[PDB]
Amino acid sequence: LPKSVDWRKKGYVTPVKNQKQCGSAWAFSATGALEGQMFRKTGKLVSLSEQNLVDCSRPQGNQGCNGGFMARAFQYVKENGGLDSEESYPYVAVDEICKYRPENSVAQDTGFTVVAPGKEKALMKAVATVGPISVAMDAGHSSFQFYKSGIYFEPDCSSKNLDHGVLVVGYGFEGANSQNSKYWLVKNSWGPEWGSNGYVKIAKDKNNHCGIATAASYPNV
Ligand SMILES: [Cl-]
Ligand SMILES: [Cl-]
Ligand SMILES: [Cl-]
Ligand SMILES: [Cl-]
Ligand code: NA
Repeated sequence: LPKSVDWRKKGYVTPVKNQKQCGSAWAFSATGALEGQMFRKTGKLVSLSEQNLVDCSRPQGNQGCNGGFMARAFQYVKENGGLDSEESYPYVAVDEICKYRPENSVAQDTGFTVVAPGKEKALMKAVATVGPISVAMDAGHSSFQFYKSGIYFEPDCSSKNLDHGVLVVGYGFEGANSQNSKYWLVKNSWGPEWGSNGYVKIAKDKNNHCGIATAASYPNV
């Protein structure tokens, strides 16, 4: 596999978004993975609608602003036949009436692929060969809230009890040796002001730190 990957440098990733006071990170993680796969298929980068997922995917087991899961969002897009653009179905950060319009759909998927749980090497292969990957993580720490630079490593992090969905856009390493001081490049949904332009470097191959490889998946387009 490549020594490093960064799908932002290839046009696969939209500018950083902000979920605000709504527990919809699972929806931003799912739209980020679908934006990359639609870009790989068509060559067009189009921002997708988190609000469409928040308002319409309760039957699949999501709970809008009270939480949800990326696989359930990809299941909804498959059963639904489509997903509207961010432009046509804007984000308001509260649970609202489902206003899905097929004529405004700009994306589709046939289901999703799961990365084997807990396998950082399996996540590395998916990121190198597919594009950005949806992942769950333990983000419940002040050290994450105030992250700004460096490789994030928190002793209090759990690899099994997770509470936040994010998007792995690549991986890399510090220095000249590609085999040490490794990190995952992660896009968050707390706005560009959070973290480093809305991103964080999370320690890689340090025993599945913060659970990044515990529940990873991507849509099949
Ligand atoms: Cl459940
Ligand atoms: Cl999931
Ligand atoms: Cl840094
Ligand atoms: Cl940057
Ligand atoms: Na920084």
